[PDB]
Amino acid sequence: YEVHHQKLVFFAEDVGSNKGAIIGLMVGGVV
Amino acid sequence: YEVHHQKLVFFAEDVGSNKGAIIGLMVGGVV
Amino acid sequence: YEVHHQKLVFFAEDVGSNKGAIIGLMVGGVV
Amino acid sequence: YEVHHQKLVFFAEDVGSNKGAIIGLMVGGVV
Amino acid sequence: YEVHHQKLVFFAEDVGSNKGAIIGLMVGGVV
Amino acid sequence: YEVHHQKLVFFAEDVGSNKGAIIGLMVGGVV
Amino acid sequence: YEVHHQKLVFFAEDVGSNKGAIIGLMVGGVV
Amino acid sequence: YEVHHQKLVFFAEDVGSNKGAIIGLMVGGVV
Amino acid sequence: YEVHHQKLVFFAEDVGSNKGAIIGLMVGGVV
Amino acid sequence: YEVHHQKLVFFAEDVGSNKGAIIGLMVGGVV
Repeated sequence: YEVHHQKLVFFAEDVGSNKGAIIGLMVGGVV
Repeated sequence: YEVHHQKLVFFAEDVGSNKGAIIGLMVGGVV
Repeated sequence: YEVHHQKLVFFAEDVGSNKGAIIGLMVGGVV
Repeated sequence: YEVHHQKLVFFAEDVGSNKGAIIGLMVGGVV
Repeated sequence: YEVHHQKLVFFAEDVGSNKGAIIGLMVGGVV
Repeated sequence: YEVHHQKLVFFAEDVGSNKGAIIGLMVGGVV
Repeated sequence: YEVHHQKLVFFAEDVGSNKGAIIGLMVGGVV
Repeated sequence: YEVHHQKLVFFAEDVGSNKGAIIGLMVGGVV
Repeated sequence: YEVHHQKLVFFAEDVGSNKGAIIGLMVGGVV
Repeated sequence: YEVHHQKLVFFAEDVGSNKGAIIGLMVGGVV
């Protein structure tokens, strides 16, 4: 898994109640 | 998995209750 | 898992009650 | 797990009561 | 787990009562 | 407005984020 | 507004973040 | 506003962050 | 505003951070 | 505002940080 040179902007203003995953970036795995 | 040079903008203003996944970027895996 | 040169900005202004994961960046694993 | 050269900014202004994980960055593991 | 050259800024202004984990950075482990 | 002898049962198990009104009973008015 | 003899049961188990009104009973008014 | 003989049961088990009104009973007014 | 003979039971087990009103009973007014 | 003969039970077990009003009973006014 070669992952590089990633300019990332993430906005999540108002979240009532997250019942799961909020991932800005995932290179791998299990969710 | 060669992943590079990614300019990403993500907006999620109001989220009541997320019952799953909110992924800005996923190079691989299981969700 | 080769992960490098990542300029990341993450905003989560108001969160009532998170019942899961809020990950700015995950290189791997289980969530 | 080779993880380097990561310029990261994380904002979480108001959080009522977090019932899970708020991770700025995770190189691996279980959550 | 090779983790280096990480410039990290973390903000958590007001937190009512955290019932979990608030991690600025996790190189590994169990949470 | 004569309203009487009302046996009422109301269930609302999981509500993500209510953006309006959840009224078990309204005898009148404006909503 | 004559309102009487009202046996009422109200359940709201899990609410992420209410952005409005949750009224078990309203005899009148403005909401 | 004649309001009487009201046997009321109200349950609100888990509330992340209420951004409005949770009223068991309102005889009148403005909300 | 005639309000009488009100047997009321109110439960609010866990509340992360209330950003509004939690009223067991309101005979009138402004909220 | 005639308010009488009110048998009231109120439970609020765990409250992280209340940012508003928790009123068992309000006969009137401004909140």
